[PDB]
Amino acid sequence: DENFLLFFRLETPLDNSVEFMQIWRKYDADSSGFISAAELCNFLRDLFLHHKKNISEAELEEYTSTMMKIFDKNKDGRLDLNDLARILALQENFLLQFDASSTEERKRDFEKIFAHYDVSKTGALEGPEVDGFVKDMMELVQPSISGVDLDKFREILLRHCDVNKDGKIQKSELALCLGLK
Amino acid sequence: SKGEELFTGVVPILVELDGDVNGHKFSVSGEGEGDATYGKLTLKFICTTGKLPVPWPTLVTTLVQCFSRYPDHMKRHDFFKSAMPEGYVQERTIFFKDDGNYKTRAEVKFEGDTLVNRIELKGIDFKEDGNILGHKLEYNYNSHNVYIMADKQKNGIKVNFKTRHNIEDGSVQLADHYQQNTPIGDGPVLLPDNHYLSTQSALSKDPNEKRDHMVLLEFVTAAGTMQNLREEIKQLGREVRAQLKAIE
Ligand SMILES: C[As](C)(=O)[O-]
Ligand SMILES: [Ca+2]
Ligand SMILES: [Ca+2]
Ligand SMILES: [Ca+2]
Ligand SMILES: [Ca+2]
Repeated sequence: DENFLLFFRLETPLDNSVEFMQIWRKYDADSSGFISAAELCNFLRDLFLHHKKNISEAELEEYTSTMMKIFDKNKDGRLDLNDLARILALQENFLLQFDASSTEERKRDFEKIFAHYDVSKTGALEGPEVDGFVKDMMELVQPSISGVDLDKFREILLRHCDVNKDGKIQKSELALCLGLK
Repeated sequence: SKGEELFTGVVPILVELDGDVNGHKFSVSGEGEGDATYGKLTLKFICTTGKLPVPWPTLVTTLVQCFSRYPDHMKRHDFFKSAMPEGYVQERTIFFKDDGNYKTRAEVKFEGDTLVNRIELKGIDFKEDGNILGHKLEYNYNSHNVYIMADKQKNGIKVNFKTRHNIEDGSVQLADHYQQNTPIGDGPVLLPDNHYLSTQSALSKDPNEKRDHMVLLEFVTAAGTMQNLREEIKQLGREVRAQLKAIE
């Protein structure tokens, strides 16, 4: 058939926004809010060598160029958040899984939600755990977020729910600012 | 509920107003239909006595709030449809700041399959070249909320809101509405918790009508009442949204 397209077979979909934000935070090296061609090639170079398939850098440039042509919606040379969510095959917003008005059913759902975004099992949301939650939460109230806004968004969210002012969102803090027991 | 049952589909509407404002007598006949499922009202009004002595926007409020869309978790608060088909009395005093005042009494009831609004209006103390009798108001309407409170005393509801009517000047004429609603035919009605009605009105003209007239499109919806976790996640998101838009 065709060279390339290997990457889609290599791509297993992502269930969680936290892991998407880790990849996004990792390859936006200049913190510009978008993914350049140079940065995308860095991402593809690492993705391939973890699978130990081997690629001369000539066709790494070629496949990077092919991926920009396909997923750069407005041909500005920059992939934004949703341009990369397509690449990494991020699935439907996790928060859409949820009528429960009881006080104990809401605590049950809050546990499932906080468990989803606390990948680190520390009991507090930190780093790309905040971003993943912020992305899924903001896309319930407005069209979609820009990569430049998420540094603004995290700052705002912490000033809302960081009661002890330590820089991370403990379980109790997120429960309290959602209005829960 | 049977009252709530009467507004399932499209209901034809008839409106008849007979008014007395600073001596000038006039009458208005209104035809149209209402769709409560969407909180929609299309109506055409015609002055049968020739030229109208007051501007049309000053009559929109008086010229049938039973066609408001009540979100189904607010149906308990739908008072205007709980008084049907026997209907209710709507009494208003409308104070125009630095001008006169209308006092209206109206019966809104079902006469067959047609919803009917018959109104007597008395306007007094107006100023002959205030914005009302001088016809200085702009032909449009401004959306606003209509605040509803229960009145256990009179087995009805007290309602209060201010409308603002633009003038050519860029000025604004303030009208202070005070109104009470009481069942005509006695019976069990629903007295609601404090809430408001979001209403917007568009005013047009039929190109083929030479009589003084007003074509009216209206949308009314109930809100202001309150749950699950995602809605708490939503209002946390709306508050985050609000904060980001400030620092910009
Ligand atoms: C940005 As899209 C929802 O078309 O992948
Ligand atoms: Ca970048
Ligand atoms: Ca782009
Ligand atoms: Ca954690
Ligand atoms: Ca904290």
